[PDB]
Amino acid sequence: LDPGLQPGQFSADEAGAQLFAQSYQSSAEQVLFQSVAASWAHDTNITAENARRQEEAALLSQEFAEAWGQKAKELYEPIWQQFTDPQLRRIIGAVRTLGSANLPLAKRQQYNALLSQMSRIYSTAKVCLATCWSLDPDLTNILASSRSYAMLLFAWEGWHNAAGIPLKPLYEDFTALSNEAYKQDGFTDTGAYWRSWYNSPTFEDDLEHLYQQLEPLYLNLHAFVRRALHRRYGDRYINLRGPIPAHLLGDMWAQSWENIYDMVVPFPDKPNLDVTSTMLQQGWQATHMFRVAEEFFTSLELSPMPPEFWEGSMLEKPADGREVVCHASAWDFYNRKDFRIKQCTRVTMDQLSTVHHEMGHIQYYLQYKDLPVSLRRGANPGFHEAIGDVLALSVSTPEHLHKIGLLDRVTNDTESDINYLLKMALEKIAFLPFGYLVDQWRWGVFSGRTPPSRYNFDWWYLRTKYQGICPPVTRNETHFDAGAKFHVPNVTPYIRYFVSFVLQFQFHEALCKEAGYEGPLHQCDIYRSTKAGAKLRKVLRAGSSRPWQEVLKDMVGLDALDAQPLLKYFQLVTQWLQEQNQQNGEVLGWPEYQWHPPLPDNYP
Ligand SMILES: *[C@@H]1O[C@H](CO[C@@H]2O[C@@H](C)[C@@H](O)[C@@H](O)[C@@H]2O)[C@@H](O[C@@H]2O[C@H](CO)[C@@H](O[C@@H]3O[C@H](CO)[C@@H](O)[C@H](O)[C@@H]3O)[C@H](O)[C@H]2NC(C)=O)[C@H](O)[C@H]1NC(C)=O
Ligand SMILES: C[C@H](N[C@H](C(=O)O)[C@@H]1CCCN1C(=O)[C@@H](N)Cc1ccccc1)C(=O)N1CCC[C@H]1C(=O)O
Ligand SMILES: *[C@@H]1O[C@H](CO)[C@@H](O)[C@H](O)[C@H]1NC(C)=O
Ligand SMILES: *[C@@H]1O[C@H](CO)[C@@H](O)[C@H](O)[C@H]1NC(C)=O
Ligand SMILES: [Cl-]
Ligand SMILES: [Zn+2]
Repeated sequence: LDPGLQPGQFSADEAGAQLFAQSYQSSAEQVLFQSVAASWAHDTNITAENARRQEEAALLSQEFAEAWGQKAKELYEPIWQQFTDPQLRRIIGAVRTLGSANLPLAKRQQYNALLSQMSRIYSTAKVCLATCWSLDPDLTNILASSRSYAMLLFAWEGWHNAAGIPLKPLYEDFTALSNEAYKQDGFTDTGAYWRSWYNSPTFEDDLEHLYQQLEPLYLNLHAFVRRALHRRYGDRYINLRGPIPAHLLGDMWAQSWENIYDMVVPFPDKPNLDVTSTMLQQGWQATHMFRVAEEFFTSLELSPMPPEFWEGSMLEKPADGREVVCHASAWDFYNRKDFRIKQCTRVTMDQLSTVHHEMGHIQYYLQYKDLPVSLRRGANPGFHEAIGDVLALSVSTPEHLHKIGLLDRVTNDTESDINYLLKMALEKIAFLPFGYLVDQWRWGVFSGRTPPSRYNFDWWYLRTKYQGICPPVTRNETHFDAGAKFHVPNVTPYIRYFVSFVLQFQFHEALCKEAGYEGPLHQCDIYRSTKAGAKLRKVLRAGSSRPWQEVLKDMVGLDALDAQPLLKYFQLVTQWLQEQNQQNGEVLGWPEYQWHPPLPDNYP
């Protein structure tokens, strides 16, 4: 570690801890920079040479984290927990937490190489027919707009096999090294470490109580969609009393169902709320999408994207054939100057949502950039995930789409509302089970409840239990279907997205009230509300400097996650779906839990 980056001396008491903490933050900033820069260079240009520089940068970060962590342990291990300053308890008590820096060098190298090879496998996997389809855009477009059972099967099976199978051995090794590292910081396993970010001793119980209030909405949406699929694919491929085949829902993970909107839309005579075809008709490109997102943020008197954002970002899949990580992501370089998005943007309405989602992360980074590095975080991870989604709730309203030239006719009647809420439920309610289940899987794996010999059996257990989907071809433990989802090989926690999906409705409700809006919550558009903007800005400017419970309470008036705002937003279509399911004699749920569809006669 460079001499300039190493800790000096400080006194073994609270006032010393203060000086410790201040010089700690001041050095970390340069180490963060080199690390994220090496990641950028690799993720926008996947090469063996870039992966090596990235691994070298991560080793440097670990050496830094070891030297400062050990120092914090030498001075303060027996005394930081009774420190009078709460913030210091934690700008600090993080530092006593070495993570992978607890591993000896050989294992640090092995860990860092695993992350890099897992990322590379996921991002370079292809499905071969021999010309080859990538996840983004090729397989994505197939899952989105093909209606051919056999083609969807080909893409689903191809992807799961290509990404998942080679990841499995690496993932097992990763898991063991991760646990070994976090266990030396006093956690029972890595998932306990991940859960501790919520600083909530009843987190798991609280989540389960949330899920119980939301599950009926999901069950009704599921039965109605299942019937709409049955009408198209027939009695052989759809069981009205069984799980839905996992490839027929418009998305590789069945996690968002908005792409099958045209098959379930109750009132097709009303304005078509999927504006993708109008975006194409009009010549929208990636850069327009980012500009339109940006202008929503400035209408609230939040910050525009800086020059360095426009110069540095990767907003389209490169055409020079270069290999890139296509999964959309938002980047803070920790130098208070460079922030970027890397997205292989496609011109679709759900991509416009993703753009807002990503830009929400940038906005948070811009607002908190002057805080100590350790406090440059969301109040909890779910907060970072909710910012852009909140704005996207206003964006997607018919009234707002009309304002931006994407919906000619505006209607305000109960059928239009059902079509709108149904579309929003396909995006938001369908996701809830998947949001909750992914980290349940990973928590069981890190705790050892799910050994490698049950990785796929426990995955599909949870997939069926919560989502009520089934794999469209037989799977076995050679398959590693969880590794076919980005966040698993990329080692990014998932529960934040479940938290986000609930909290965004609480924020939306608060910002709508602050904007002086007085009609149904699902019609609210906070566009141009500088009062809504100021309230959002107070949250963004806080970073992680105060407990999330108190940031939440200031913003929305309650200090907990609460399903009530989402229920209230959805209440008209909740009641309509229950009435429709009842009139159609649907069975809620999937009591034929063992059913799987047959293979097509000529498969593949
Ligand atoms: C779409 O339409 C709804 C419904 O509008 C109401 O019902 C229709 C059938 C017609 O009778 C309309 O003339 C009628 O307004 C609109 O929602 C309604 O907005 C008004 C004001 O914009 C709300 O009234 C407010 O109520 C608060 C107390 O809650 C009072 O402080 C105020 O005096 C204020 O007038 C009204 O409650 C609200 N109705 C519902 C269903 O909540 C909606 O605004 C309109 N939206 C769009 C996008 O055009
Ligand atoms: C497309 C969206 N992409 C992610 C994302 O932006 O979250 C990317 C990839 C994983 C995290 N991520 C980032 O960019 C992070 N830099 C965000 C962040 C993490 C910690 C602290 C601050 C900021 C996503 O996966 N999503 C979106 C909602 C559903 C979920 C999915 O597609 O599975
Ligand atoms: C990609 O990385 C290599 C080194 O791995 C570098 O020589 C090359 O210029 C990069 N290409 C682009 C277009 O960034
Ligand atoms: C798992 O499934 C594949 C494809 O159907 C098959 O090749 C394999 O032998 C199966 N069994 C095991 C133990 O992998
Ligand atoms: Cl998280
Ligand atoms: Zn995000």
